[PDB]
Amino acid sequence: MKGILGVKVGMTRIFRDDRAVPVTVILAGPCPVVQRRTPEKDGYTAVQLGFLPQNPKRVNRPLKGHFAKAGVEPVRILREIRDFNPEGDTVTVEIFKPGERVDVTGTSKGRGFAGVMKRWNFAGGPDSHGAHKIHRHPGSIGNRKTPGRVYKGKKMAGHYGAERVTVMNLEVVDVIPEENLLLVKGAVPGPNGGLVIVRETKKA
Amino acid sequence: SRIGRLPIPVPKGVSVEVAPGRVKVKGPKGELEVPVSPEMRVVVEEGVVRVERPSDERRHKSLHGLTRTLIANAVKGVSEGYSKELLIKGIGYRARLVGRALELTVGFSHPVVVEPPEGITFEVPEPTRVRVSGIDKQKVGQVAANIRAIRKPSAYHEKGIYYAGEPVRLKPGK
Amino acid sequence: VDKPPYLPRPRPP
Amino acid sequence: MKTYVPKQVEPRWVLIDAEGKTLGRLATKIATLLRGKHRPDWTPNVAMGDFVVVVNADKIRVTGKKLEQKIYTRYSGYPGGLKKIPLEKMLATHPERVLEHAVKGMLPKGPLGRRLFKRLKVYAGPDHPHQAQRPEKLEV
Amino acid sequence: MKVRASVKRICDKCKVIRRHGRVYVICENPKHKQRQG
RNA sequence: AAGUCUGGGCUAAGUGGUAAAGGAUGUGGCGCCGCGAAGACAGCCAGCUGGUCGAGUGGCGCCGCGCCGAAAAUGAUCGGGGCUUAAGCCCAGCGCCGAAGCUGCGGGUCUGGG
RNA sequence: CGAUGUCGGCUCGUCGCAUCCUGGGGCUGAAGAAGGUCCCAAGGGUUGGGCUGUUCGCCCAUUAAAGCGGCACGCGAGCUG
RNA sequence: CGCUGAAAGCAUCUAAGCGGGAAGCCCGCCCCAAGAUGAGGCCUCCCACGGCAGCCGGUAAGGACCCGGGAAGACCA
Ligand SMILES: [Mg+2]
Ligand SMILES: [Mg+2]
Ligand SMILES: [Mg+2]
Ligand SMILES: [Mg+2]
Ligand SMILES: [Mg+2]
Ligand SMILES: [Mg+2]
Ligand SMILES: [Mg+2]
Ligand SMILES: [Mg+2]
Ligand SMILES: [Mg+2]
Ligand SMILES: [Mg+2]
Ligand SMILES: [Mg+2]
Ligand SMILES: [Mg+2]
Ligand SMILES: [Mg+2]
Ligand SMILES: [Mg+2]
Ligand SMILES: [Mg+2]
Ligand SMILES: [Mg+2]
Ligand SMILES: [Mg+2]
Ligand SMILES: [Mg+2]
Ligand SMILES: [Mg+2]
Ligand SMILES: [Mg+2]
Ligand SMILES: [Mg+2]
Ligand SMILES: [Mg+2]
Ligand SMILES: [Mg+2]
Ligand SMILES: [Mg+2]
Ligand SMILES: [Mg+2]
Ligand SMILES: [Mg+2]
Ligand SMILES: [Mg+2]
Ligand SMILES: [Mg+2]
Ligand SMILES: [Mg+2]
Ligand SMILES: [Mg+2]
Ligand SMILES: [Mg+2]
Ligand SMILES: [Mg+2]
Ligand SMILES: [Mg+2]
Ligand SMILES: [Mg+2]
Ligand SMILES: [Mg+2]
Ligand SMILES: [Mg+2]
Ligand SMILES: [Mg+2]
Ligand SMILES: [Mg+2]
Ligand SMILES: [Mg+2]
Ligand SMILES: [Mg+2]
Ligand SMILES: [Mg+2]
Ligand SMILES: [Mg+2]
Ligand SMILES: [Mg+2]
Ligand SMILES: [Mg+2]
Ligand SMILES: [Mg+2]
Ligand SMILES: [Mg+2]
Ligand SMILES: [Mg+2]
Ligand SMILES: [Mg+2]
Ligand SMILES: [Mg+2]
Ligand SMILES: [Mg+2]
Ligand SMILES: [Mg+2]
Ligand SMILES: [Mg+2]
Ligand SMILES: [Mg+2]
Ligand SMILES: [Mg+2]
Ligand SMILES: [Mg+2]
Ligand SMILES: [Mg+2]
Ligand SMILES: [Mg+2]
Ligand SMILES: [Mg+2]
Ligand SMILES: [Mg+2]
Ligand SMILES: [Mg+2]
Ligand SMILES: [Mg+2]
Ligand SMILES: [Mg+2]
Ligand SMILES: [Mg+2]
Ligand SMILES: [Mg+2]
Ligand SMILES: [Mg+2]
Ligand SMILES: [Mg+2]
Ligand SMILES: [Mg+2]
Ligand SMILES: [Mg+2]
Ligand SMILES: [Mg+2]
Ligand SMILES: [Mg+2]
Ligand SMILES: [Mg+2]
Ligand SMILES: [Mg+2]
Ligand SMILES: [Mg+2]
Ligand SMILES: [Mg+2]
Ligand SMILES: [Mg+2]
Ligand SMILES: [Mg+2]
Ligand SMILES: [Mg+2]
Ligand SMILES: [Mg+2]
Ligand SMILES: [Mg+2]
Ligand SMILES: [Mg+2]
Ligand SMILES: [Mg+2]
Ligand SMILES: [Mg+2]
Ligand SMILES: [Mg+2]
Ligand SMILES: [Mg+2]
Ligand SMILES: [Mg+2]
Ligand SMILES: [Mg+2]
Ligand SMILES: [Mg+2]
Ligand SMILES: [Mg+2]
Ligand SMILES: [Mg+2]
Ligand SMILES: [Mg+2]
Ligand SMILES: [Mg+2]
Ligand SMILES: [Mg+2]
Ligand SMILES: [Mg+2]
Ligand SMILES: [Mg+2]
Ligand SMILES: [Mg+2]
Ligand SMILES: [Mg+2]
Ligand SMILES: [Mg+2]
Ligand SMILES: [Mg+2]
Ligand SMILES: [Mg+2]
Ligand SMILES: [Mg+2]
Ligand SMILES: [Mg+2]
Ligand SMILES: [Mg+2]
Ligand SMILES: [Mg+2]
Ligand SMILES: [Mg+2]
Ligand SMILES: [Mg+2]
Ligand SMILES: [Mg+2]
Ligand SMILES: [Mg+2]
Ligand SMILES: [Mg+2]
Ligand SMILES: [Mg+2]
Ligand SMILES: [Mg+2]
Ligand SMILES: [Mg+2]
Ligand SMILES: [Mg+2]
Ligand SMILES: [Mg+2]
Ligand SMILES: [Mg+2]
Ligand SMILES: [Mg+2]
Ligand SMILES: [Mg+2]
Ligand SMILES: [Mg+2]
Ligand SMILES: [Mg+2]
Ligand SMILES: [Mg+2]
Ligand SMILES: [Mg+2]
Ligand SMILES: [Mg+2]
Ligand SMILES: [Zn+2]
Repeated sequence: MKGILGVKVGMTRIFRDDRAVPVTVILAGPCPVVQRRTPEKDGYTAVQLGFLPQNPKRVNRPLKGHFAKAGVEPVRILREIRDFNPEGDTVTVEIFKPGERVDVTGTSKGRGFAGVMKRWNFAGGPDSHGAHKIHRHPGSIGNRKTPGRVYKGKKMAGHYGAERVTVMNLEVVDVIPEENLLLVKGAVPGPNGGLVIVRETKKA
Repeated sequence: SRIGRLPIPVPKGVSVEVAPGRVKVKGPKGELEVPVSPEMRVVVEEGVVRVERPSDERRHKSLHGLTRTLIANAVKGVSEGYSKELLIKGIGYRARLVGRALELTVGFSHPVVVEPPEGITFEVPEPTRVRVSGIDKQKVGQVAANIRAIRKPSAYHEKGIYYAGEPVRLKPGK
Repeated sequence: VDKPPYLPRPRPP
Repeated sequence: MKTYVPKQVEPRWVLIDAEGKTLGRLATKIATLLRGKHRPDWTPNVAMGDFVVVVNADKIRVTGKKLEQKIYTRYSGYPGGLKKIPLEKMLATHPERVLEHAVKGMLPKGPLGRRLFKRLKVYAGPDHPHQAQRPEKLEV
Repeated sequence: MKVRASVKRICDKCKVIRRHGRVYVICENPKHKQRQG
């Protein structure tokens, strides 16, 4: 397993073999390791990565201690990669070569209080023929006296998005190490400026 | 009308050691342990092994015959050794050896390669006879069946992988 | 399946 | 004369090797120990029973075909949320749960009964972490 | 395989065996193979 | 709350802890014939007989307990845990527990007799 | 009966399995291919139209298939009417 | 569907034991999750205050309030 932190920067298409290929561009490097989780000390294996330099004027003392024991400049984001342990003190985009397949994790766009149609793709109600103030309503939510209740997990309106999403097996179209840039084919969760994680794919 | 009480000839010079719930049989072709009911008693006589039971109730009778044959099979294994022979019938159908490995060319789009497990040896005389040989009788029996499964005898044609001495009973085509 | 109703379908007071 | 009621005493810690013991038959005794019904000054409305440490819970033994046939069950609240787990698998994955469930089912229901179950300390393997309280070995 | 509540011998070569709590009838003739159920 | 009580037996299905015709080398106990140290059933070598094997074998019926037959709709369960020479079932015992029944003690009221 | 709103549709499911399809089998009067028949299996799937208020049913064009039932003949303080 | 194999000299997938075998079952994938009161773990920071497991009082590391906002959002967060 191998991974990196990054920010989603935006989308384009490039040309490759007379084909237009949609890409999301990701700024991944550089991520210094700030702690290593060990089976003797932590009970599992991981690497804590830091990402994006931070004004020390904004970093409190308990945080300052953590960084210093690693001898690492103050960083804005800390995040772990599981079962990944790089030889170096620093992880960069170069761990990925074009052609590799990756898993990208981000925070989906937030739709706030979402209707039952937007959220769960319900059909809603009819728009004419007598429909009475139920054009976007969900219909029945149950049976009658048996069971006399509503199931746990009943799809209902409520918040939607702004939640952890991972899309898997994305082609790495190119990587531009001199700009800490990764070019991933297709769509990646979340807004531009969003923090994302790039891991080596789990598919075969 | 009995098997367990029938004594077991032991060739020179294979040794039969006895332990609680197991007997170890060594011989000129290897060793083999035989798990045995602690209810049964194995007996080391001269040039002979006997198994004795402790009652004439049903479960004990059943174990008795089994225990004697189990040890008898072990004795023969380390001395004479065991084998089973497979005939290959069918026009395109042949087998060959690739190292220790057995390669069946038996009608699929591909060939099938069988790996011999521990204690089992493969042989290819003609391209149409295969000898599975080992000191463990249930193991030789198994692997043999395994090989045969790859392409069981057809029901309509004298074609496929056959046991030596298994009859070719077929059904007619329309 | 087409059984007869048992309630008259409500009139206003 | 009114019936003697005990002031709080130091509860006894106790150790039991479960190796080769019959799940339900050991459970019965563990429960009794927990309730303190072996103590002549037993009182039904307080915790005055013993603390019971058990080792070798993975080596609990059971009769019949229960390894394959005994089924532990969990409902989650969701549709189709009944999970079934056989004895065999429970031992392979959470062996202490086997004894724990058995003893738990034999304690009273309610606030005291739940407190009593908390005084059960079950472990797979021969060792336990409670040398500090120096539990007394019990032959049951 | 035939599956019935009445498993019987069909020919002199049929054989009522019982394996794994189930009465089967096996035989040289494949048609005669039966499981009780 | 009171027996992990005592003695003999059956059951291996968790039967016990949901059902029928009917089906079965399940298991235990009775009984009945048939064949057989003049060599029987099985195995193997010939043509229902023959040869070496050296013991038993093969069918019928009754009894106990189990097996299948046995599919239905929210989450399962013998009340639960859990129980297998029993914590199941049959027979025979000894002891205990157990109600506002019975006893002991105290009291009330009515009725009857002093 | 000092009220348990009643068919069909729509919406939203969920469960059963006597399984329509897909998966695994045995028998076949199974040559192959394709079927028949029984067994295991409820994970998923199970189309769009014409007619009728219809459920149902016939019909058109497809499909791997166009399954049958329970949930107050599921669901009117959700809609229709 | 077999291997080995008695009871039952044969036979038998089974009574001891061992293989193969489903879109189904358990794990694996994605998400939630220590109120998991059985409240887990690791890194780092503060520290031994003044007055008669309690109390009042000022503090430490830190937090909140307020404010500019926000592909976060009904308010809250
Ligand atoms: Mg590790
Ligand atoms: Mg680990
Ligand atoms: Mg590793
Ligand atoms: Mg994150
Ligand atoms: Mg809207
Ligand atoms: Mg919308
Ligand atoms: Mg959506
Ligand atoms: Mg619609
Ligand atoms: Mg619409
Ligand atoms: Mg619509
Ligand atoms: Mg519509
Ligand atoms: Mg209207
Ligand atoms: Mg209106
Ligand atoms: Mg409107
Ligand atoms: Mg609605
Ligand atoms: Mg209704
Ligand atoms: Mg209810
Ligand atoms: Mg959110
Ligand atoms: Mg992830
Ligand atoms: Mg691909
Ligand atoms: Mg692809
Ligand atoms: Mg004999
Ligand atoms: Mg003997
Ligand atoms: Mg074979
Ligand atoms: Mg009204
Ligand atoms: Mg026991
Ligand atoms: Mg015990
Ligand atoms: Mg005790
Ligand atoms: Mg035991
Ligand atoms: Mg068992
Ligand atoms: Mg539900
Ligand atoms: Mg579910
Ligand atoms: Mg179910
Ligand atoms: Mg579940
Ligand atoms: Mg109660
Ligand atoms: Mg019949
Ligand atoms: Mg007949
Ligand atoms: Mg089986
Ligand atoms: Mg046969
Ligand atoms: Mg007793
Ligand atoms: Mg059964
Ligand atoms: Mg039961
Ligand atoms: Mg039952
Ligand atoms: Mg009957
Ligand atoms: Mg009988
Ligand atoms: Mg009998
Ligand atoms: Mg003869
Ligand atoms: Mg049954
Ligand atoms: Mg059922
Ligand atoms: Mg079923
Ligand atoms: Mg129901
Ligand atoms: Mg009771
Ligand atoms: Mg008894
Ligand atoms: Mg009275
Ligand atoms: Mg009185
Ligand atoms: Mg009176
Ligand atoms: Mg008077
Ligand atoms: Mg009425
Ligand atoms: Mg009323
Ligand atoms: Mg009313
Ligand atoms: Mg009303
Ligand atoms: Mg319509
Ligand atoms: Mg459904
Ligand atoms: Mg079925
Ligand atoms: Mg049917
Ligand atoms: Mg199929
Ligand atoms: Mg199918
Ligand atoms: Mg088929
Ligand atoms: Mg075919
Ligand atoms: Mg044909
Ligand atoms: Mg044909
Ligand atoms: Mg057919
Ligand atoms: Mg039929
Ligand atoms: Mg078929
Ligand atoms: Mg299904
Ligand atoms: Mg289901
Ligand atoms: Mg369904
Ligand atoms: Mg349609
Ligand atoms: Mg028209
Ligand atoms: Mg229409
Ligand atoms: Mg119609
Ligand atoms: Mg009809
Ligand atoms: Mg009609
Ligand atoms: Mg017509
Ligand atoms: Mg088809
Ligand atoms: Mg249609
Ligand atoms: Mg139909
Ligand atoms: Mg339906
Ligand atoms: Mg339905
Ligand atoms: Mg009805
Ligand atoms: Mg219905
Ligand atoms: Mg309906
Ligand atoms: Mg209705
Ligand atoms: Mg319906
Ligand atoms: Mg309603
Ligand atoms: Mg209405
Ligand atoms: Mg309506
Ligand atoms: Mg209502
Ligand atoms: Mg066979
Ligand atoms: Mg054999
Ligand atoms: Mg044999
Ligand atoms: Mg034999
Ligand atoms: Mg077995
Ligand atoms: Mg058995
Ligand atoms: Mg197996
Ligand atoms: Mg095989
Ligand atoms: Mg699939
Ligand atoms: Mg998480
Ligand atoms: Mg916590
Ligand atoms: Mg957490
Ligand atoms: Mg605590
Ligand atoms: Mg809990
Ligand atoms: Mg914590
Ligand atoms: Mg930990
Ligand atoms: Mg200080
Ligand atoms: Mg002071
Ligand atoms: Mg203060
Ligand atoms: Mg603000
Ligand atoms: Mg937002
Ligand atoms: Mg705001
Ligand atoms: Mg605020
Ligand atoms: Zn037959």
